[PDB]
Amino acid sequence: AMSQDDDYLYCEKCQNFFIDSCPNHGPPLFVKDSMVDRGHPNHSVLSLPPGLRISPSGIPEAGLGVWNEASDLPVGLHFGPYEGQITEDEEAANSGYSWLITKGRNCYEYVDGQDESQANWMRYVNCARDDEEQNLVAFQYHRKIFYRTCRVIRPGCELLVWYGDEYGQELGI
Amino acid sequence: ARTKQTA
Ligand SMILES: Nc1ncnc2c1ncn2[C@@H]1O[C@H](CSCC[C@H](N)C(=O)O)[C@@H](O)[C@H]1O
Ligand SMILES: [Zn+2]
Repeated sequence: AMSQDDDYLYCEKCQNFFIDSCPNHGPPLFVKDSMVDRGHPNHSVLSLPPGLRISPSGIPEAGLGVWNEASDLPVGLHFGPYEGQITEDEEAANSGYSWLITKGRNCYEYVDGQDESQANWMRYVNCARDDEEQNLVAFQYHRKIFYRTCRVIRPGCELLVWYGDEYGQELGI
Repeated sequence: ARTKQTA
């Protein structure tokens, strides 16, 4: 099903899956991470795109988060890939910084962003607790994870993504 | 169980 296929992107506005472009809205804008030498100790922070900022989360006791600063982020903006250490080790399942990547056919990997020198800024994106504060949707594409904006994000708003139902229960949501 | 998962 196009719904479940890695090769396809999805247009929020149209509900269309496509390979290159939505026929109505054109190709999606992927925002690049900033350049940082591989393995840099502050790699995850320094990889942050211009216009955003890592600062304490607005969620109580949630540590750091990612805020939008420069200007309105439109719907359908794409971020990623989520970087980290790829592994099947199940202690990665518990870092709290891992996304499951489905390789299809009851087999999977983890991309673990726990190590800041290996991860990118997306490790700092916190979990939405309600659909009203969620402005990012995580999804798998080309065997990797990306976040796309599912509403307009104004300056001064925290970016917030949904972690999946299992981790959400763990967070008390 | 702190594993982020897609739909
Ligand atoms: N909705 C929420 N409520 C409470 N804590 C949250 C949260 N979303 C994310 N967190 C916190 O962030 C962790 C996921 S990693 C996200 C980055 C983290 N806040 C940091 O400072 O590096 C979770 O283990 C949890 O401690
Ligand atoms: Zn469209």
